[PDB]
Amino acid sequence: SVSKANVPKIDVSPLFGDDQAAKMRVAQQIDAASRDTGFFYAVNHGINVQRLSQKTKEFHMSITPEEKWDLAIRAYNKEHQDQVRAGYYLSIPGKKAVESFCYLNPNFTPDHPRIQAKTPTHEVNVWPDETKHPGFQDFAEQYYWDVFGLSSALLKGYALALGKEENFFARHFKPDDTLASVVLIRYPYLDPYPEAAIKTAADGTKLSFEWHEDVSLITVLYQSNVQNLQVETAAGYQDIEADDTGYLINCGSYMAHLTNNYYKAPIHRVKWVNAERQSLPFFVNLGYDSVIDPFDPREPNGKSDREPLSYGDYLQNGLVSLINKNGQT
Ligand SMILES: N[C@@H](CCCC(=O)N[C@@H](CCS)C(=O)O)C(=O)O
Ligand SMILES: [Fe+3]
Repeated sequence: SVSKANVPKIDVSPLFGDDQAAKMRVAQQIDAASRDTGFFYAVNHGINVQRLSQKTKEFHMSITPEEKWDLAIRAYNKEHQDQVRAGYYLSIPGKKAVESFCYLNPNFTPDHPRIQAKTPTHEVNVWPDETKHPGFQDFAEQYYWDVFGLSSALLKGYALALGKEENFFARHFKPDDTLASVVLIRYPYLDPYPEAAIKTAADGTKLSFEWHEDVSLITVLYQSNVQNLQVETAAGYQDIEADDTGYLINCGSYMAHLTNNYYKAPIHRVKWVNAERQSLPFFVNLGYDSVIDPFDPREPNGKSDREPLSYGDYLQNGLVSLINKNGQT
């Protein structure tokens, strides 16, 4: 069978405060985990995850087939040509078991300059009716800002870990323009579970989603307490243990580009488990025009032979690529 991945628990609460030495000792732990399996659990993060999970369960269990079509992205509903990222991603029963709801920055309103310009990757969120889902929109928008705050603090820790000043990433991660997304994913219990909805890895492992690197700077994930993720390491795929009190953190491929693969984006995959569960990732993306010049923390002059890449170019190309590689979610 499969060995357990080294996924350390890191107390990130110093990243919210003003004790600089304490922040450096957290940054060393982020450096060590980023150089090893590429995952860690952030603990003492301050977010009420049990309430997050209850509000998300109340949504997923009450939304109706009618509302799903009315919120659906354009892959499922040709009438919704402006919904590429934000909205409902339907299951196809008998075939594709998972379903999800994605939303973006609540500041992308109709008056926002990037929405007015129809800039790629910016959309206005769609929401179910308030009378059918009382409090859901307000809860989900507040959640966005709670996990934005955690992610800002983690970005301070990654900056310090790389030998940079603490706002090195955080200065590009801003409420008015971040391209970050929340996805509320439901994995169902089904009996019988359709075989068509189960993928098979080359090593025979049954999967819900195949190997990939994330399209993100970092990913900040809350999951139910059901083991399912695996990370590829030099010793093969290893199981990431569950912990539904902490947030599971890893780097995405923009971090790997910026750092010349010093912090790799770890390749990971989702095992098939026949269980009713939740997966609530926040993909930490910067602004459309954000560019950070690539560097290499293993080279004495810190220079890299990678070209600067704007975050908007990275994100539009990555979201398309991920769909082409592993299919429409
Ligand atoms: N819709 C989100 C991005 C979602 C990206 C995505 O599907 N990631 C999956 C890939 C599994 S094959 C994952 O990390 O498990 C957005 O528009 O920001
Ligand atoms: Fe992923």
